[PDB]
Amino acid sequence: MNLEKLEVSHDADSLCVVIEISKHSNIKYELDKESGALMVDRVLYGAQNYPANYGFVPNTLGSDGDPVDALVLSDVAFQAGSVVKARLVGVLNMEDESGMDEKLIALPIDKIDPTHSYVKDIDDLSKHTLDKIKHFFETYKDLEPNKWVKVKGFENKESAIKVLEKAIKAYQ
Amino acid sequence: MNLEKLEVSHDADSLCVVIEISKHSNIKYELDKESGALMVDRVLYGAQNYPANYGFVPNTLGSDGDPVDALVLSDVAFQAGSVVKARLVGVLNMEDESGMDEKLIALPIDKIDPTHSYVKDIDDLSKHTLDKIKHFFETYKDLEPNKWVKVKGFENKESAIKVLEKAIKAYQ
Amino acid sequence: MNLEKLEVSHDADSLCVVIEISKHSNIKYELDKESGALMVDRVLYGAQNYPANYGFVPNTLGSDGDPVDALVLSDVAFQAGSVVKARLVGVLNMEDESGMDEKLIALPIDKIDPTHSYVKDIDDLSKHTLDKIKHFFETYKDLEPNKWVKVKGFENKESAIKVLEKAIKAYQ
Amino acid sequence: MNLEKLEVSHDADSLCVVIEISKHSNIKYELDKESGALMVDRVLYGAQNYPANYGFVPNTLGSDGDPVDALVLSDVAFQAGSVVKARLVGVLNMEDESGMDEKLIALPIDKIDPTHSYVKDIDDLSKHTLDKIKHFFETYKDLEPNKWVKVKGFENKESAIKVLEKAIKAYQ
Amino acid sequence: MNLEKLEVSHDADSLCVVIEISKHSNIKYELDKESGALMVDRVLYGAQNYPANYGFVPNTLGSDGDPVDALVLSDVAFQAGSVVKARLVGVLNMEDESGMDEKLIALPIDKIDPTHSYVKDIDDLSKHTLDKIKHFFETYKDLEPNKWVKVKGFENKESAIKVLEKAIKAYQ
Amino acid sequence: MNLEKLEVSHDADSLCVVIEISKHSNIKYELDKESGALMVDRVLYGAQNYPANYGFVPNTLGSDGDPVDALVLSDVAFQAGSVVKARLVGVLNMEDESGMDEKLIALPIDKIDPTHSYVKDIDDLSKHTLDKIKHFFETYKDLEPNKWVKVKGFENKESAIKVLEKAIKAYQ
Repeated sequence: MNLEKLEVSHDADSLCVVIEISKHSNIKYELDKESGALMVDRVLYGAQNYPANYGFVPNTLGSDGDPVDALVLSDVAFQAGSVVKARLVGVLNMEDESGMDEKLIALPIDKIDPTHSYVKDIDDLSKHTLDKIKHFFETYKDLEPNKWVKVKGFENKESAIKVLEKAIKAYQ
Repeated sequence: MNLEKLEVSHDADSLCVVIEISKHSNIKYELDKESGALMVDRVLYGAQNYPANYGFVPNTLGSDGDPVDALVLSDVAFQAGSVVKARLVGVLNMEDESGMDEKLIALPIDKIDPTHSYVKDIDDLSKHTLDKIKHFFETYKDLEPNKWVKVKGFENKESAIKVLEKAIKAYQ
Repeated sequence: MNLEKLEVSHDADSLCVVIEISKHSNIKYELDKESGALMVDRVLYGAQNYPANYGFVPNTLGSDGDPVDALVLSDVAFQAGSVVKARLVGVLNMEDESGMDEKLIALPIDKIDPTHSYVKDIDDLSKHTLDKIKHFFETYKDLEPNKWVKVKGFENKESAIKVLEKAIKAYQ
Repeated sequence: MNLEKLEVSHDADSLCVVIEISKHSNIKYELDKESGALMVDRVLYGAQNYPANYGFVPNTLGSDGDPVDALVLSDVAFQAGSVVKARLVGVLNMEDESGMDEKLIALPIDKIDPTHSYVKDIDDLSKHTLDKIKHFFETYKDLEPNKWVKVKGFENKESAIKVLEKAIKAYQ
Repeated sequence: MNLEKLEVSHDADSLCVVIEISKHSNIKYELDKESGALMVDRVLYGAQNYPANYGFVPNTLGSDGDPVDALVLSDVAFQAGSVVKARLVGVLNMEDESGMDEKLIALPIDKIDPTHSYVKDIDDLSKHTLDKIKHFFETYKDLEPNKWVKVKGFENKESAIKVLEKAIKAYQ
Repeated sequence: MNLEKLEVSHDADSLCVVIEISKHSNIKYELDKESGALMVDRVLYGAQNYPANYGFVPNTLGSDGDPVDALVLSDVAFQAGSVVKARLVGVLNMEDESGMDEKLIALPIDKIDPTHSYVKDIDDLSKHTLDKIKHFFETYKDLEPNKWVKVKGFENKESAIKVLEKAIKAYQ
């Protein structure tokens, strides 16, 4: 694709998110800005698999040299490489070997899939949900040499929203 | 099915193993001796999935009130409920909330699938392989309340063989 | 002594390690660069004692503001303050209240003590050996207020080697 | 020796205690009633060592099928096998894998060693003292398969005294 | 009073329960069968207080030499000494220094107080409720010398019902 | 109220203490500096209640970002929000999830209530008294998720005094 010519939406409730990892995939792909090609970045060393679609937000820069990463919780898996509009429902803050790499939590626009419209904010997520996600991120790199992750916890939409604009200006 | 009328093989290189979990399945089934029906025992609380087919050996009793559990490493997934002939290549010893529940390591008879005939003993497994399996077992129950697991390590076929007979007499 | 005028060896199989804690000692000494004097850093609050000689590598800087710490497994205890040539056989990765402080695993040069020449790499260590050390590190600070330790696990020589050079350049 | 022909003292302030583990020893010996020979019972799996002399009281039966165990806090280590007169200053209650195995807390008769005469009752023990002992018991068997310990806490002399007579009648 | 001339009801849903401790009281009274007078049995050594009315069931004998103890969860406190008709909703099983002393869980007859009619069985109790009660019993005697309590957990009405008849026949 | 215009006394034997929790109350209130209003901070999850009036010392800063907390043992309960002059008789040191939060032990000026004038220092408190308070603090948060407390023990007036000035300069 061509991120350059892609209408980007930065509305908390209409967020343009490029997917890189489809839910349940243990293969971590990674789009390369120039080619626009998916780069197989790494296979999960352990017997695990992403708890939800994972991607990143176009035209944003956060404390990690890369745009702010994001999750789009849903019952389906969006083909790695596809694009989807989501809404910020919260965010999972954590630090790892590089430093602070927060992870915005989100769902697709109801227009796309109203299955979980009711989840208006982070507290609207089952406990189990939050646990599996947290535990995942704090264990999906145990077997990776020279690589760790310390998961702080989740936060509400407002916080996320903040994290958002924060990285947005940090972009240009 | 009817475990009662099933020819059981206890030859280390011809071991009759009833499967209960097909590779990659995050659903832990569990056959009930009387009904002969698969009982959904539990779904992985975490974003994980078995690293290889898991089942148990017929007519054997080990330190856990259940027949000795077993893994049948293979590139394919055997339909939960099916039966397969394997051969002991080792065993992963560990203890959990209940106590000592060793897990035999095995592959299907070459006649069935010669893909990995060359793996004559535990040392013939890729490091990664052993790591993924070990790590799995020592984290697949983190989120389960009142439930832990301490994985000791692996052992050679000989050790396994022992564990086997040990539980075999312990049966009748 | 005078670390400044000490021939340092950074060959994985000829590593110059300054000892600070002799095996079995519950007294954690700590050399001070300027004075070159052993500083009693702290006495084990618990009823324990180091599983092997503990020291550090001269002229190296790791993620802890201090040179990469190291262990020199042997049957004898080297006088705290002495220097010894070891060889990297692995490394124990872990994180604590400060962050990531890996611990190189090593033995003295066979020329010095050929007792355990055969241990060419981490896997050549008795399970028990690895357990006592791991457990030790993950419990030797329970009683210490505002201080914790999360032991990840061990790794092979190669990994260690890497960890080494990594901190070596990080030095100058 | 011959426990049978040994004048036993059951006075709280003149208690006959047979030692089986000298302070700092990581070797847990265990006298056999008939032979009267020290039986090496087990070596500490971890990098620890007893915080004080450990023994048991002759001709007493507690809830563990064995005479009530006891500690004899002192600055020295009494040769495993030796006998010593102590006085009850308290007791450390706890339960483990078998059940309830309380541990009397005591010191030798001042006549023998007046170093700590002032410690008339449990409260007279430094905090650190009590912590190290408690911690010890609740971690000296972590690495032991199928074996745990839950340490409740300590109690005053009166309590201990009770525990004593209780197991004393429970003897004959 | 005169337990002897008191119409006793042993219907699971019309259980005659003599109160000895009113909810929130830290004073444990204890009726004496002959005098029919409340015996102050003991004051809570700790800064606690009963989570609900406590008493016992007339003309019943359980494994403790005393009638089966019982709780009558309600928003009010019944004057120690008074009698009340409850209904078994479950039971909290536990063991202590003496042995097995189960504690029936119950509420008063709706006719008396319909506030919690809807709680038809143990599961109908708020988590918090069950926690505070469990925790209470497993900590209300920490400071009591030579006295402990191991709380197993709760069970459904059916279980309780059983425990009931069990101790009822065990009476005469 | 208005802490700002309140004559504060920092004399060990004339200590100005703002009460926030009246003895026996299970409701932990918490004055807010600006509003001067009692903030209901939290209700005891367990079946407990404070062993004595709890409050804090005005214009003081300790290692917890809050003024140094304090207890005013007395037979009566002072209306949460009221102010009272006490005298340091000791202090209970302890650490929790946050860190070191010592708790000054004190009584009201004899002029106010001479009932316990005789208690000149920590040793003058009944054992029971000290046990119930210690045990309380080390169990009043068991049921609280992500929250623990490690009670070291008590100390004499002198110690307390120290702790006082310490936090006093730490204020301005």
